[PDB]
Amino acid sequence: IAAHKGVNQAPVPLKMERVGPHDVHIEMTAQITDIEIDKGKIYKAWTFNGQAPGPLVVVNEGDTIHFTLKNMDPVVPHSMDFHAVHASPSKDFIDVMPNKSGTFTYPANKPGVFMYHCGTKPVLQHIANGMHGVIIVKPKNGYPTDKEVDREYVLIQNEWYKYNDMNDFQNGVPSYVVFSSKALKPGDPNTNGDTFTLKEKPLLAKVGEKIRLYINNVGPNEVSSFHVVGTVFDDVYLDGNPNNHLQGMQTVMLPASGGAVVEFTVTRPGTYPIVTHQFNHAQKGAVAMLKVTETGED
Amino acid sequence: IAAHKGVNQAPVPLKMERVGPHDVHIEMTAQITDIEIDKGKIYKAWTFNGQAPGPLVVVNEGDTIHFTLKNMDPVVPHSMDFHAVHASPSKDFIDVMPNKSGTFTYPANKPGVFMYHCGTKPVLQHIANGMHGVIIVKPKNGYPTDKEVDREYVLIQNEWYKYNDMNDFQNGVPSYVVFSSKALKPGDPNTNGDTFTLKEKPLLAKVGEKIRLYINNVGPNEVSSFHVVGTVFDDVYLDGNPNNHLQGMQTVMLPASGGAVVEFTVTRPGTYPIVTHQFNHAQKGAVAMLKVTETGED
Amino acid sequence: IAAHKGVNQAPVPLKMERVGPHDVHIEMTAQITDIEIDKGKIYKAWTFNGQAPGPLVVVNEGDTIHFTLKNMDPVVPHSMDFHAVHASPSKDFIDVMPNKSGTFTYPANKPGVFMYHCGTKPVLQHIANGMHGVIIVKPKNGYPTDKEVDREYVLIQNEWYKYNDMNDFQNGVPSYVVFSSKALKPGDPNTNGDTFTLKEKPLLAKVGEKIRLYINNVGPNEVSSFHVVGTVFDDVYLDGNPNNHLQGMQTVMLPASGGAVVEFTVTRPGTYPIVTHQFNHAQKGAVAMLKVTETGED
Ligand SMILES: [Cl-]
Ligand SMILES: [Cl-]
Ligand SMILES: [Cl-]
Ligand SMILES: [Cu+2]
Ligand SMILES: [Cu+2]
Ligand SMILES: [Cu+2]
Ligand SMILES: [Cu+2]
Ligand SMILES: [Cu+2]
Ligand SMILES: [Cu+2]
Ligand SMILES: [Cu+2]
Ligand SMILES: [Cu+2]
Ligand SMILES: [Cu+2]
Ligand code: NA
Ligand code: NA
Ligand code: NA
Repeated sequence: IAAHKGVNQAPVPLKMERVGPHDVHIEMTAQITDIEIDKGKIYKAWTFNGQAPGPLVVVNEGDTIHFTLKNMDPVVPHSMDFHAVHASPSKDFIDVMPNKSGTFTYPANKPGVFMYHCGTKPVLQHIANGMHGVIIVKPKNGYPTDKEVDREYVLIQNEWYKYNDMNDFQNGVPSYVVFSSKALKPGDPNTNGDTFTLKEKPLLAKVGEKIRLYINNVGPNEVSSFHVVGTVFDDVYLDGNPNNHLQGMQTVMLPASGGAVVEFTVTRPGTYPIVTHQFNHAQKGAVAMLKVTETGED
Repeated sequence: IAAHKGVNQAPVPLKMERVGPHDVHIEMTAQITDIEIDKGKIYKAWTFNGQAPGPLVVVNEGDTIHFTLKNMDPVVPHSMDFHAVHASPSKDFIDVMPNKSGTFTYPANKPGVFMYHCGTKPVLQHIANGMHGVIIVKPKNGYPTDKEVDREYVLIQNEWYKYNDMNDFQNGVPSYVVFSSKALKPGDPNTNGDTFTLKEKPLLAKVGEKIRLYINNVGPNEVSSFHVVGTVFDDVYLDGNPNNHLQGMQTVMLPASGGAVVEFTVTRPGTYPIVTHQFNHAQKGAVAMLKVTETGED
Repeated sequence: IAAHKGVNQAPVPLKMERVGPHDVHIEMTAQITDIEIDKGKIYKAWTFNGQAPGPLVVVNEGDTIHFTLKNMDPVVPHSMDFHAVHASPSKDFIDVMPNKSGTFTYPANKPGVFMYHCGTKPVLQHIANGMHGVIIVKPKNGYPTDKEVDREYVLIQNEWYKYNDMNDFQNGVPSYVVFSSKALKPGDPNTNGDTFTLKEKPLLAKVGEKIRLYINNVGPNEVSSFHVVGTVFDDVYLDGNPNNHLQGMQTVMLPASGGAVVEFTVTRPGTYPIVTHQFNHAQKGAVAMLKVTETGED
């Protein structure tokens, strides 16, 4: 895209503020930002806020979201589709033109770990170029295992293809499959979908802890066989809905856009790989690391 | 196949009649019928009854099916395998030769949304060429959410490959991935697996309704990440068995041949896309539309 | 690998012995062994014990495994990762050098049907070349349907690619997808992942029996749509954990490394194919047979 040549829009922080007991404002951007998805490999991503996947959104069950998208892309329209919400797609997930903003309001009625993504046609193109992310909706009544959890992180799986190549997006294997982690609490890492950061800077935990991961496989195209090496998931809540409760799973199958809350115990010090067990994808980047120490700091 | 050149056997209605409180007769054909799977693209499909996927079959839990296949294909044997039934495959799912009929009897003991398909070797060839469909077995005791459902439809996902090309069937990506809808009640649409009909003639619903979809991904080869844009599944019954009850799923993973009953509420007027969230497949056709109006008519 | 030319190390029996009420010794090898994966097609597999998938391991919930790997590979290190266990991957799943042994101890706290595999980088290479298998951990309190089961077998699905070809492993479709069966009781077959043995020597059962299969799809790369033709799964326990209990499934989606206990009734004499319903994979080998006779012997 000629108007994207040389464009690298600096990341912009997500803006969120609660405006009522059940109402939250969220403002994101759509912007074009260079991301190093593998060493030496820059992808001029189509993004929300200069991150791919985009910034984490967390709201409470029953919050209505008053969402503004500021489209900084000089030429391509963009939009926002939150899987969390009940909305009219043709009214509420509509395009915002370059250099314009749009505001849309819709409720997040359901707890869980939801994909969000750009909804502009061709949706595959917008997702594959980077416009994906997660919104977590916290259950009003929690999860039954909340009191057992010592630490928690968010992980997202996505693929990267040949740059803005619709044929490859439709018909080709992913060039990279990657994890990223998005911060829930101050000091948590906040990374983009790349093949290396969560290997070189593992997530941290302490021996004996029960870890919760909020996970989503945003695709665009692949399913995920999510597995933590050296442990078993004590409890899994499919899509993060507390009712969808499995126990003792070695691996959690996630459809494209599928989410889960998974919990597991790390019993010994060491480094625990986190993979999709579709090992072609793991080999192409989709291995993160959890470093478990006696203290929980590196 | 030389004997299929120029062959386009007009669709024949499914014939079904109840012959006892727990016994039903079904007669289908196997026939060769041109189907427009994408605009300008005719596939000379191997079909049941001139539809691909084939006609919907609905029976009650505990019905024994006395099934007749009339093979109108001039040269290729065909057969029928219902995933609903308990049967001896080597006695009851056997081939019916060209211009012959065969009758087989077997019980549908289990509620759900089952694939049916031709079972003639190579099965991949018979399925990929179009010989797939759904049989719904209605649970004797219903689903616990039956009283909440306002409207219901059947959707089927399938792929199309290069024409009768076993190498492509085995080793190639699908050229198209498509939805079709099969009528449950008079006035429901009844369509074939194509890239456009359910976009141009969306399924219809009314604002505020809870919609049930009986869905099956017949493949032949892909899994499906089934998602309705703008809503969340309130309730999901995997394979349509009432016991396999999930709640609040954004997306339902369906194996190849996998079924589900999914229910969701449409809260606002508009058009709601229905996708597999494996967006390569969506881009290659697998987007249907649900048009939600204040009245429920177009 | 030059040092593997001409190498065909004869299979070595798994060695296991109970050493305490909750402690078991297991000794395996890593070895290079020619396996006929399709007729006329020898794969010089990287294996545990000269089998691919490797030998079945069965332990009880709560057993600690004192595992020794004797690496007979003349040049490549190998390791063992049991999905059943809680272990430090970087201490307990570490490499054993050629002509050395290593012993590692870890508990199997969780019931189910777990993948095991070599964990040596690149893991994809070690798995794809054959270093995969299943460990079953028997639940202390059984499964609620135990008393209904008449007969049981273990089946494993795996893929085979072009020989030791990392590009193909990462980016190519599988050349073969196969089932094997591993013996639970004397007289059960014990086979390797190939396209033909379980067609030519079907598993055996008797009319009217309820069959349990312990299944795992070890991949490396594909998911599995596991289906038995002519029946429906009465009960399914995902990953073999008794809590993850589905009923009346036609087909069970297994992620890569995913396991299940599935149970079904065979009501009539005949031969019942067992497939992954991703029919490209079935066509490329992944069809096993269950021969059901009035007596249960051939
Ligand atoms: Cl692993
Ligand atoms: Cl979508
Ligand atoms: Cl089948
Ligand atoms: Cu507001
Ligand atoms: Cu966009
Ligand atoms: Cu593993
Ligand atoms: Cu009759
Ligand atoms: Cu046929
Ligand atoms: Cu979506
Ligand atoms: Cu010992
Ligand atoms: Cu190895
Ligand atoms: Cu089938
Ligand atoms: Na591992
Ligand atoms: Na969408
Ligand atoms: Na079949």
